[PDB]
Amino acid sequence: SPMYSIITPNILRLESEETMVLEAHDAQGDVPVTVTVHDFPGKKLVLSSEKTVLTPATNHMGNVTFTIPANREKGRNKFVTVQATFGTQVVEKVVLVSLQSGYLFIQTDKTIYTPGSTVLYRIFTVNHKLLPVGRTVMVNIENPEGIPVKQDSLSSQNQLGVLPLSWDIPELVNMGQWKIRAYYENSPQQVFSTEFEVKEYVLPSFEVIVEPTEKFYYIYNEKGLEVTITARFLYGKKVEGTAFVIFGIQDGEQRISLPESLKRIPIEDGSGEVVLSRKVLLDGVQNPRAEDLVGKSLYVSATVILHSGSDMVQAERSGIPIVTSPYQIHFTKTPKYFKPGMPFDLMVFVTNPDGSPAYRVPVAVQGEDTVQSLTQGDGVAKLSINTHPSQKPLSITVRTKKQELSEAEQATRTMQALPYSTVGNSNNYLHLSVLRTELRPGETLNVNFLLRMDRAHEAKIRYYTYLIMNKGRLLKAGRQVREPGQDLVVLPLSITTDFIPSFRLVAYYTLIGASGQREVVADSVWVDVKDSCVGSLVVKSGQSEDRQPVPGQQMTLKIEGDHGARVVLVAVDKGVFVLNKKNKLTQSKIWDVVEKADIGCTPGSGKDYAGVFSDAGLTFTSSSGQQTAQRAELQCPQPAA
Amino acid sequence: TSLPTSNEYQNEKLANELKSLLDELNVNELATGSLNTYYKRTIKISGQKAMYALKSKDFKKMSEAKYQLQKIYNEIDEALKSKY
Amino acid sequence: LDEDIIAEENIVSRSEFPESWLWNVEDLKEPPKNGISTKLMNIFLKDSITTWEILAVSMSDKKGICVADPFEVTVMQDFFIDLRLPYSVVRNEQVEIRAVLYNYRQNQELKVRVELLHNPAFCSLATTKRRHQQTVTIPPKSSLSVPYVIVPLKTGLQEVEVKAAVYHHFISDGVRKSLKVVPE
Amino acid sequence: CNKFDLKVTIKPAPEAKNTMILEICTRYRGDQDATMSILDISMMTGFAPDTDDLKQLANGVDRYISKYELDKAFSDRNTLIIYLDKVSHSEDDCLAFKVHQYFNVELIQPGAVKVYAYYNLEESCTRFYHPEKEDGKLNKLCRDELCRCAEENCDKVTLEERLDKACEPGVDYVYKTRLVKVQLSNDFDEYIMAIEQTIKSGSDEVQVGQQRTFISPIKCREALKLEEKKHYLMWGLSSDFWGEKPNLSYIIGKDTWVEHWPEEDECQDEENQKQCQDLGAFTESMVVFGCPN
Repeated sequence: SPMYSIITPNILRLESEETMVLEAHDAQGDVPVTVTVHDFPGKKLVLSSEKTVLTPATNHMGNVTFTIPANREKGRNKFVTVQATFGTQVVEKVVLVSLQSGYLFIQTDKTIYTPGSTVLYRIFTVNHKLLPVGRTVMVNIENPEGIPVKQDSLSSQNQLGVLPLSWDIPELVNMGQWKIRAYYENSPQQVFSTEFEVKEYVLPSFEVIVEPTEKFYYIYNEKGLEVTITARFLYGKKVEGTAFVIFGIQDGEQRISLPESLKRIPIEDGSGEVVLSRKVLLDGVQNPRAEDLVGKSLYVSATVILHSGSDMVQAERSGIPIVTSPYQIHFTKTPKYFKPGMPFDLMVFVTNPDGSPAYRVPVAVQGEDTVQSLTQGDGVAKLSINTHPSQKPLSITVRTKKQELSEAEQATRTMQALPYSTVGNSNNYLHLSVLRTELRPGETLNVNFLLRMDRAHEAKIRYYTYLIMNKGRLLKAGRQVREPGQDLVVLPLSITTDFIPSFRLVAYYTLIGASGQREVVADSVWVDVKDSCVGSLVVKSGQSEDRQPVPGQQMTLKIEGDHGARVVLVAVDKGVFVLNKKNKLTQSKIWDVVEKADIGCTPGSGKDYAGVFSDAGLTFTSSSGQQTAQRAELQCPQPAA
Repeated sequence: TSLPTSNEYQNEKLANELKSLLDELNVNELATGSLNTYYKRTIKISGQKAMYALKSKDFKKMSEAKYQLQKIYNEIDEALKSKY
Repeated sequence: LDEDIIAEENIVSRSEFPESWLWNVEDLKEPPKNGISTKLMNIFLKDSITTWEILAVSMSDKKGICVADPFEVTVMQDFFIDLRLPYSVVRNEQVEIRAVLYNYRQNQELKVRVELLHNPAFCSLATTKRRHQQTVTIPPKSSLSVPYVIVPLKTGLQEVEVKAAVYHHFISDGVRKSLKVVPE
Repeated sequence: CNKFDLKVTIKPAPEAKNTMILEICTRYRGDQDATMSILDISMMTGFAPDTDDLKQLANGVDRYISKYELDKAFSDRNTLIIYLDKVSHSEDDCLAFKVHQYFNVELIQPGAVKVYAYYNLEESCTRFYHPEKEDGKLNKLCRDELCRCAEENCDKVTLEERLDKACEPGVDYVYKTRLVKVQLSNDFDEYIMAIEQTIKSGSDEVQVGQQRTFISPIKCREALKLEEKKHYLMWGLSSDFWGEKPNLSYIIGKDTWVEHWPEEDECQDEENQKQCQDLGAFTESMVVFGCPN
């Protein structure tokens, strides 16, 4: 009995290419297929042009490339209807679409301007693949009470995705945090914003940096919070002066200063030592069961003065956590579903209090004493447990195990993983065990394909069908062949830069078995690719070797980047950043925009065959009617903890 | 007369080398006009070094200076070439 | 004008202190090699004595956007002046600007004749005819502060200028900063 | 000011001949005593604190000065900060230290003190000091809103010097005059002057016998020493005006000329004799010829 399957992204997008996988399972000879999208509900025939045939050459696997226009069509999600007709047979599914065009990033020359100093800004404009596209953009400049004081409307057509711009700050105007907002003329709701402060300032001639010996304070730490103050001119040179330091406690957004913690220390040879004592910190509140102070944060303001009296600088390290344990423990990179009997790969996430990944930290589970595993440079630890073939929820609890910490000082956390719920409770499973390290484009990743089923229908399974999500779109969809008696097959996955920052892998097979029942068994896995520019960009020095240049002197600048690329330059007196270092552009900031835009909401797997598919950004609709829970929510499941 | 002593010879070479430059200083100073302010700011300080150095008849000051002025002269040429 | 020192006639001050610059656009059209086009850029540093931070973003339709790492460049000097003017003074009120003289020479004290240039638009010990100089000594690896008290005399944008020269060396700096004068 | 008070007493000491005592008095205008606060002082060109004193202070509590500043040789210490643990909201907190001039100079700029609490700098106060200048205040000349600088000054003088320096470019008037009144005030001494002839008329349309007030910094009322009923004479610049036509004023400055005419009952005395016949070969040299061109 032939079966045709349709596989698409969970949520489509306007004015961009999407892809969907056509498959002919168990059919003979060439099968011609026509695919058509219609507005919903009714008929507009928004895209029909595409036709294709599934040759026995290419194991009946199809390629769908299409671009949905943006015709004259709210608050209620709009959809579309993908209709794929193999020969005469006609399968179709009802999916969600978004007006979200892509992304927008804004760059300002400085982080902070004075009244009457012009602000330069660039709007980088791109699609969901972070490729430069050309649309029309609107750009507002709100003052600090939110009122647009200027807008323009600009097109990025033939501008290689880069819109230069400026705005002359008026002479009198409110100081405060201004904002630049921009959206695609197609989709007003997805707005983009960067800020910039407007203040009156002269630039400072050094930077000041405050630092706790620990990234947190331990409540039972008799020594109190120790802090090293550091000053050095912008031209790199050490500072002499005296510096006033003072502390406080934060609760939520609420801030209490400890007036008594005020200390005046000498800043000698660019550095100084100073401390909040446990006593002041408690008196300062009022000696409540110290335990009470748990969860709140500390902060230190330092203010240096040069001995010349010429120039002052403030600076503050904020929200240092008050904690009973140094480390935190997270299961949000570990799936929430295992396969009974099969080894479960645990991705424990171990953050310092602040939020930073903690390196080389040991972890293990409740039960077994011998099992240990450190944390690679990504604050990640790979532990694998062999599970029992029992239809019982598997509760795991992990716990730190650092020598030199007391068992009370160690940190734990618990999660609950449910078994994969098969079809007709047949006990047929698929596992993808993937060696887990820092993957890098070029490196080759092995995907262990492990088959779990009674040899009865084992000979039947001939092939695995695999797919790759990335930046929420299909990046590849292929087949992995299998021969009877095999439970393990290994997939050579070349890893190119197109995989960054992270890609999803969903493999599924299908068969008839038990009692004439049409089945689908599957598995989804998330893997970080070590983030970094997709091409490259570097700006080193021109003169291979040299002494410091001199005011007004010629210097040669070297730029190593992708052929034909456009570079946009700016150099900024680092003295600015001592007044404001916020709202700068980072590539890391972009990767962060791209992940929060993932349509896949789970680290791995599915509750059922049909979950694996909706968890990664996907839908599976087959002739035999086995489709996936249709998706009609734009965002992922509102966090339920 | 005969020949000069060691000091005597070296000292008089440096000097004339030095002079050799101070001669066509003014020509240089004048090419700075077109050039970015660093050139002017530079040559003027280098010029004096020389003239004092030259009149001071002391080897150090004279060579040290010999070189200062040499450099900036070269940084002028390099400059005027990227401009035709 | 024949001493072991540089002349105010010959001091060309620093004056160009942007807070951001090189807001330029370059294109990697060069012959790729090992996949990496390389452009050599000729830039002229601005007068400020600080550390510049250069940020590049690249946009390619093949490979996309790319926030290059920051890349630092430090312009400095062994001796120079820091003219620390405040944001704004009020015409006809008397204040005291400070010229901070930095000597970052390893091991020897510096003797400087530093000098606040005369400006008709200010009321300073400096006249059309008489100059205003002290002669001072800075230890090595440190700073000497030099008070100049003045009185702004005309609203709008006025300009303070200091020059100093070290003796026996032929080192000299001069800064020309400008401050907002506002009426009461 | 308002947030801080600042009284800076620069007195000479009893018992060198130059050395004196600087006294600084501050109070905070508020309900509580201020916290940690800065005194940012500067020396008068030629002075620097007596060290033995400065230590004394830093040994004190409520006060401290950084080693860094102590170690330097008094000579190298022309600015200096004194940190304070507090300043009373109640009464004035004062102190002082002998300073010594080690350096001989003419035109000694004024030192100044500054105060503030470490937290906020814009709420400062800032008092100058100086041995002669009343308030450590430079010498200016301001009418209503317009100010102009008045820190300037004031062998034989030949019957020919005079013929020269006068028929210069600038000069937009010359006069004989008769010092009539002398109104002495805080700032500026008016020397109301009659115009006993317009030896070189100009922009200011003055009918002789008409008065016009001439002004000079309280700082020179000593050096010019003009006295009522005398009869001096002079030429100043076209710029030196004050206000608008025809209710102007004239300003006595550098490029302004002033030169006694020794009364005619003192033209007899055998010492004024050459001059009352050169002055006499000048006006007469002028009225008639007036100028070369």
